[PDB]
Amino acid sequence: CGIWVRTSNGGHFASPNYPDSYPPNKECIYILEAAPRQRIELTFDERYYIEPSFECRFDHLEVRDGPFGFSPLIDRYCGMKSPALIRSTGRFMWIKFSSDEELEGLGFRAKYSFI
Amino acid sequence: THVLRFGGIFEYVESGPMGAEELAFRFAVNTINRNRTLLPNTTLTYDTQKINLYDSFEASKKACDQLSLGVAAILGPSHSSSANAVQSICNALGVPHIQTRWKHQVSDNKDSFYVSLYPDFSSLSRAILDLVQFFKWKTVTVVYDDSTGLIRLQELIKAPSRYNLRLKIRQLPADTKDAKPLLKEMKRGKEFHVIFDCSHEMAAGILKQALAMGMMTEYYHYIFTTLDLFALDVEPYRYSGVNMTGFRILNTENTQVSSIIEKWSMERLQAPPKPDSGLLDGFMTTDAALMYDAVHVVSVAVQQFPQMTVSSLQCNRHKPWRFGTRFMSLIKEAHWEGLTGRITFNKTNGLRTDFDLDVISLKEEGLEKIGTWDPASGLNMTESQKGKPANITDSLSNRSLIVTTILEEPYVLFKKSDKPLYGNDRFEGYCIDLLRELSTILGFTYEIRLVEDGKYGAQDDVNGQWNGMVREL
Amino acid sequence: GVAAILGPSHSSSANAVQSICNALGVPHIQTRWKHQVSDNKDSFYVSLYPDFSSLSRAILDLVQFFKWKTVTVVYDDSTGLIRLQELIKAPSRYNLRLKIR
Ligand SMILES: *[C@@H]1O[C@H](CO)[C@@H](O[C@@H]2O[C@H](CO)[C@@H](O[C@@H]3O[C@H](CO)[C@@H](O)[C@H](O)[C@@H]3O)[C@H](O)[C@H]2NC(C)=O)[C@H](O)[C@H]1NC(C)=O
Ligand SMILES: *[C@@H]1O[C@H](CO)[C@@H](O)[C@H](O)[C@H]1NC(C)=O
Ligand SMILES: *[C@@H]1O[C@H](CO)[C@@H](O)[C@H](O)[C@H]1NC(C)=O
Ligand SMILES: *[C@@H]1O[C@H](CO)[C@@H](O)[C@H](O)[C@H]1NC(C)=O
Repeated sequence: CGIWVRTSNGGHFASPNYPDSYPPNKECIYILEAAPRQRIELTFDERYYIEPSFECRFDHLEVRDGPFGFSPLIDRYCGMKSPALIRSTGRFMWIKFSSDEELEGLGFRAKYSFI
Repeated sequence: THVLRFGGIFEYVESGPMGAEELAFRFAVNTINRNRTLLPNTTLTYDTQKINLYDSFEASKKACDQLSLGVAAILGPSHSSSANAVQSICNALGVPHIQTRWKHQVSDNKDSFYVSLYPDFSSLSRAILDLVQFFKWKTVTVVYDDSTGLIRLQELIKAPSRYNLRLKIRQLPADTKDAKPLLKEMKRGKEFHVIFDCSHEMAAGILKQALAMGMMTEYYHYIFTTLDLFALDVEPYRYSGVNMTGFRILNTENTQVSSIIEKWSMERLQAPPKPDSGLLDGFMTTDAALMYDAVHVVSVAVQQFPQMTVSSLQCNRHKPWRFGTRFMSLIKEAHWEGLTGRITFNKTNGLRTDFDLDVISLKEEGLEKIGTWDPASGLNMTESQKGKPANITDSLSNRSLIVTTILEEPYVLFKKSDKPLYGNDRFEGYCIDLLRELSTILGFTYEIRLVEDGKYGAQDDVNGQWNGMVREL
Repeated sequence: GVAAILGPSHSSSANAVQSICNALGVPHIQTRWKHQVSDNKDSFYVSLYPDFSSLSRAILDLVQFFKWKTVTVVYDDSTGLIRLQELIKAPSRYNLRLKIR
């Protein structure tokens, strides 16, 4: 389920089954490793333009500034928003995609850039 | 055949078939002019106005317009926004006003020329309280859609003051009719008890949602304060194990009731139905029934008042009418047996609050009466077949015992074989042999199974509940 | 003929005048908060009153700051609950085991 995107100045990351509904009950950790002195530019490609009025659980996409589940929390995103672009020089982005037991969505599409 | 006119107004589709309320309105007057049990020397004409939805100004214009013709008693539309002005006009010119929907009662309106056949939500709510108490629940959960729902169920809402209950509240999203977020919130919440409040269309459209979300499991016990519960096409459900309980004012025991039902169907299913909606198409609706029964009550009131004339009352002539003074009295004094049986008027505020509602439930065959109720004597539930049809306690002579176990590595194992085997013979281990010996020594009729918990069964301190073996036991 | 109106206080007298004004284009001002019907298309009214879809949110905030785990509401007449519904729905997320009298 995971994709090694290491040693790419840029490359493409998305929910598995990106065009279709993302799979259920999925817990896949996605890892961004940038070499020292590099600045991390995440580019997130949203699929749907509408504003959710509710930030609810069951389905979340985590962002960590350093090793996942372990490092300081940057944010927990949900809804149909594209999150704003994330610039950190912590050199390590450690991302998880979650899924609930039902009610999937359009999925998500992301891009990472390193300088 | 004394000519007389009935103020008729109907918020209306402004397209398509006839107004349900209005088709009922015509039906009743037709029946009037056939049967001579009523008004031998009287035959009743009427006037039809149709005004926009929720537009009080436009309403008042047409109200005055009919009062130019003169009628007997306006039958105001189904919505507060217009109801209020029509009521004010009716008393401002002294003519009775009849109503058919509960609306928000204004805090301290002193006017006294109207009634409202629909039974009050206070008393309804009280009966709801009694029923909930009867099942002795602890964590019910409420769901409305319009804020006006909170106003109606207040008497339930305050109940956390006296009995021991617990009660959240959630609101249906105004648009999209999409409870998938909402129902998911309920499923994670594990809210087994639900009350609803909605025009029964939403009730049907949401039950399908519940089934698709798989909520339909015998654990949940729905209750729907909406009254026309019997129109519900419960068929895809009566084998799912839940019970739906919602009161029916329309007493269907009477023969004349059903007879009028089928005739109404002949001229109502004449208007084509909606096959998707999940309804027993071509059926009475509480409003339609009520608009019917109102016609008879006005008929009764007029039946003893031959001195009625019809003054062409000019609104801008601000002097009142004449004959309504004792006319409204007579109406208030009426007592009648119509499609909903007993009908009365509380003198205190001129609102019907005395009545005889009939609890029903999802019978596995359908929807059947399993008791009655009234404001006065509280829950009169006929405890029949509770333990025996003969009413004497009896036990099935032959046993039909079931046994539930947990897969335990030496104790309970699924019978390891490449070919399948089912029944109460698919397991092997220690406990299986012990059970076999129980059977050999006493001759059991056991059934072996698992619990969805599949554990020892554990106390649930979130609610004092237990799990698995303990819950099922 | 006028260019504006200052209107009444009750719910009743209010909405009738509002329907009348929007029936002719004349602007209409309001003071008393009232019950907006949820299905009205009307456009020609305003109401300066600090609307309770905000007071309720703020009262919730204040509750959250004082960190009460139990609270009791006391209102006066019906329309109160309507006014306070944004509050009532609170226990959906937070823990406010409240009552009502
Ligand atoms: C005009 O009024 C509407 C309705 O008040 C405003 O929309 C927003 O509606 C929500 C309804 O729950 C209000 O609650 C807030 O929701 C957001 C998003 O979930 C949440 O982050 C807030 O903490 C709060 O729960 C919200 O206050 C309200 N927004 C406002 C008043 O700005 C609409 O935005 C208003 N438009 C204008 C031009 O003021
Ligand atoms: C629901 O109805 C079925 C069939 O009458 C009954 O066996 C069961 O006890 C009822 N109660 C629930 C909520 O399971
Ligand atoms: C009539 O209304 C009053 C209001 O206080 C209520 O107490 C009473 O139970 C109602 N019923 C009758 C028919 O008296
Ligand atoms: C209900 O009322 C009737 C009145 O005849 C009475 O016989 C019955 O015992 C009451 N309770 C039940 C069981 O519904």
